Amino acid sequence: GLVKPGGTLTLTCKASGFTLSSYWMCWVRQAPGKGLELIACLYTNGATTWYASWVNGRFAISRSTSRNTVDLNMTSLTAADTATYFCARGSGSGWSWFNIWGPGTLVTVSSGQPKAPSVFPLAPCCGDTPSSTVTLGCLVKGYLPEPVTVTWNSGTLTNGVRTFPSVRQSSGLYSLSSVVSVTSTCNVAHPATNTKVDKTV
Amino acid sequence: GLVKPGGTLTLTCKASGFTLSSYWMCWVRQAPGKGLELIACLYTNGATTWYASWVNGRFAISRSTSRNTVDLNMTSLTAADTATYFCARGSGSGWSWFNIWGPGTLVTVSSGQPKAPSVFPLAPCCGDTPSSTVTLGCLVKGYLPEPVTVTWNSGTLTNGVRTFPSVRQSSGLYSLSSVVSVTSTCNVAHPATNTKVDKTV
Amino acid sequence: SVMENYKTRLNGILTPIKGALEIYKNNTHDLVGDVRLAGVIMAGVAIGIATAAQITAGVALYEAMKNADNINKLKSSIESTNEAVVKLQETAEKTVYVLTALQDYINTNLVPTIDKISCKQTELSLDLALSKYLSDLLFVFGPNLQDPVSNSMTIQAISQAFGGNYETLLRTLGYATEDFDDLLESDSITGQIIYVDLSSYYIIVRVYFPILTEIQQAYIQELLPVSFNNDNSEWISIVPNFILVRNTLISNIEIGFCLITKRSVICNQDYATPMTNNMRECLTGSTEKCPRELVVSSHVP
Amino acid sequence: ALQDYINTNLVPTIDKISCKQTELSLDLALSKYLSDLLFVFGPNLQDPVS
Amino acid sequence: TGVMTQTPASVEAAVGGTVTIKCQASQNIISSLAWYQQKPGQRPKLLIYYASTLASGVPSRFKGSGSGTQFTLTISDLECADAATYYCQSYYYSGITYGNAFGGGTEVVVKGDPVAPTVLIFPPAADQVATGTVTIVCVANKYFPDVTVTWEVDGTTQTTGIENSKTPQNSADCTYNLSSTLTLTSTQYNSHKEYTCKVTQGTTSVVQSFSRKNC
Ligand SMILES: *[C@@H]1O[C@H](CO)[C@@H](O)[C@H](O)[C@H]1NC(C)=O
Ligand SMILES: *[C@@H]1O[C@H](CO)[C@@H](O)[C@H](O)[C@H]1NC(C)=O
Ligand SMILES: *[C@@H]1O[C@H](CO)[C@@H](O)[C@H](O)[C@H]1NC(C)=O
Ligand SMILES: *[C@@H]1O[C@H](CO)[C@@H](O)[C@H](O)[C@H]1NC(C)=O
Repeated sequence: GLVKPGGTLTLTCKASGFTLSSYWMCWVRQAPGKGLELIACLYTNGATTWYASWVNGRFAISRSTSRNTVDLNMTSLTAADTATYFCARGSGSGWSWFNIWGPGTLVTVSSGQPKAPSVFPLAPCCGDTPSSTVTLGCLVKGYLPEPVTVTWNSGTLTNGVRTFPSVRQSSGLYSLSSVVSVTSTCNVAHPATNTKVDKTV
Repeated sequence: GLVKPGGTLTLTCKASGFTLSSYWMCWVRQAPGKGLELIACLYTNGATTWYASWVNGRFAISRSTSRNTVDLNMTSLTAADTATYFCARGSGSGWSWFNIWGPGTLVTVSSGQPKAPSVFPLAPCCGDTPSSTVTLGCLVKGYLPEPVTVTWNSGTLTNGVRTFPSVRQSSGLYSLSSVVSVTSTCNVAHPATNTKVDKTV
Repeated sequence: SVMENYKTRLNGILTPIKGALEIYKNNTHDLVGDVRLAGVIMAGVAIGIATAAQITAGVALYEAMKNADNINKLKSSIESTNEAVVKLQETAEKTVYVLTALQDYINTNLVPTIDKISCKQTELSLDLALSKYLSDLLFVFGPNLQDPVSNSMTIQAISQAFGGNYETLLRTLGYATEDFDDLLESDSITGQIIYVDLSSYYIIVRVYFPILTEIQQAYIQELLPVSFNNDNSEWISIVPNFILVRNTLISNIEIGFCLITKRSVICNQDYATPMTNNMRECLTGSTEKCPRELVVSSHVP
Repeated sequence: ALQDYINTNLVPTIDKISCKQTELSLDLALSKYLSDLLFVFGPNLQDPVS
Repeated sequence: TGVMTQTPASVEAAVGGTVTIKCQASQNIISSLAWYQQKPGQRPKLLIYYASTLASGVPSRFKGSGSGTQFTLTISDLECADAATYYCQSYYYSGITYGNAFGGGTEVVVKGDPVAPTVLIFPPAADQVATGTVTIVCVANKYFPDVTVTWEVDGTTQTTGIENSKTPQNSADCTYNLSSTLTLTSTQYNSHKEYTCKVTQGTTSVVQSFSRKNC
């Protein structure tokens, strides 16, 4: 997900439910909070390619044809290129609608380098009166790569889980918050910085 | 509907739910209280025509091909020609069953000329005891063209409407009767004579 | 990827035709019309070597170019057509008819069965259909077609691009005549390619539909050969079975290129050939001038 | 002639395609049959008494 | 080139009603149009292909129509779970003409039963006071329709330091959730005695307070 303005990145399809060579394959991109945009398809023969009008040779598709993978190459990246890049299979060998969408890979262009997340235990103090309904949770801030995973005590109780979407501060880093409710217990991992800390049950 | 024995009449299709040239089109006739009889079809090309064995050039089909109409021409009419003449579309371009039937045009050969209908207000007298259930209605007689329309106070209450079929007297004119029931109000129109009288509520 | 392979192959087939037509199109100039010149000029040095018929065909190609440009205004509509036969109208001027190859097969045999068979099966069937179309079309539009600048190719051969259904091609344009079959079988109805689009993979052909004209003061007499006996042997006169007489002038005729009907002999050109004076003297009445040949076959008239 | 095509290719697909599509396909089949039949039974057949 | 004019960008409709989305293609695409459903934080879900054919397992209330340049998408008997962004795409491939584009998208939001919010507030931890930066979060639970969020320390309103993110509509009752967080340095957190967070739903308004000591 980390990349420098003007750098290069290579992605891969994560569908893995079929033989990749026998299907129509596009790469779909979606800027955060924006509409879906189609980048580039790849015919089953493997030489003929379709490209949108705006790429103009900036992106390129190929397949490993041995490991059953499909790649996308990027150059001269800018802030507009920050998006989630979806590998979409398209129902048939030829041009068609997509019925299988890959999980997607987050991509972030930024002058900053990966920052380890700051985890805070937010909780109503012990001094206030405890009601029958209690609400607890964790808080994560101070991290630069967008993707976060918020699990809770290894996820054995997810009935009251309520994770919130991330938001940027003015300096470019993100912060989220998660709350729970149980009768009168938190692990957050950030893979890009490889931090998986969990304390203060 | 009015026509003289030996005269001529021209009818038109009133389907108007499609392009007339693209469908198989017959003219079906039905004498009052008699069976349906097929007169003549017209192919989509517009020159080839089908005719029953009995017409023998007495009837003829054509289409306006510009106003999207289909006509039927009649000559040497007799008392047997009195019928309702149905324009029937036939499901396809070629020979086929009919799934759309036109409303039909009443046709009456007779030496008589159009006669204005005689409208009577029949009603149980005011002298007799009024029960909770009351039955009211109108009566129409003395008219030569078959088609009658019986509406009631512009048709805002049609729950108890009970119009009866017409019948000929020996002299050749018709007469019908209509009754209603309401808790303790009539307009009859005859288009051929252009009479639309409504009184005695 | 079947359509891409087919496009590549069809471009390989079509490019030579386009270049051959462009040789005359590029070297034909329409000067501003006036009273001094009444036609267009052909660049003889640029053409280099050409027969008379080829130059006349280039003139015909120019005269076609006007309606060809009118038709090509509807190029976007031509690509969008999904029916075997379609009619194009825009201003009720020169209604353009479009025939599409294999479109009836796509619409009636592959799209209806797309549910019933696998996608790979359908793809293989489509590729097979395109390959068979190329195998049958190659005999007429392949390297065998050396001079595309010619209006001498019959419409039956031209119609191989439309599966050889020349009846649909001719009836769509609205041709109708008593001698329709006589013109067809005598190779008198011809077509000429006047435009090739390598990007859209379509072509425009100009159909030449003539009328038969009776050659005045001319007839064609036929002789029925019969074996005659002489010197205890059977013989057959080696004499023209078909003799052309025009203005009381006897000449041979190349009947093989003509259509023979019971009433007349129909030809797409004058197939008269000269006759040696001895043959003409024998037909004149000098029977010692006609040769004969021994009859050894058990079956002879 | 063409009866096998009517029975196996047009009547089975009458549900699947429009009536105009079926009519055009039928006309195309008849016209192709005429184009192929003309070479043998057209004016080329001069003497049918043979 | 090929472009897709999809209208409208967003639309509001009550539960049980019908909503109509429209997609316009610059060129004829001959019934080669698809419709997708996408919920926030999720991959798209195929709804309709070939303008009319419904994808397997898709409810019949989604109805597609159209041919050539104009196409429509109609959602009848609207449910809470239907709230999502809806896209259309052309996969036109005659063989010689290439037309591929995505619609701009339409955000649909379904009006559920109005429900008042339950406001909560959170105190900063001890490690939070370190480095001189502190986040106090105020959250609103199970609410509809949209609410305004305001903060007030010691009787003063603040325009900076606040960031709030709202969850997608709950698929059962169409209810939003909020997480408004406020940040300032530790010195100004210690100088002020109490902070209050006000949530406003039209005429209704909910407030929440907390001491400086303990919570
Ligand atoms: C992507 O492009 C860059 C520069 O052209 C090149 O160094 C890199 O190997 C490419 N990656 C792939 C997977 O083709
Ligand atoms: C019907 O026939 C009569 C007499 O032949 C003729 O006067 C009349 O114009 C015809 N009507 C139509 C519509 O052809
Ligand atoms: C004919 O002219 C066109 C346009 O100038 C050119 O593209 C083409 O190559 C020319 N063809 C020949 C055979 O000179
Ligand atoms: C293409 O498919 C659409 C929808 O199935 C249909 O309405 C149309 O008639 C079809 N066209 C052809 C040429 O098969």
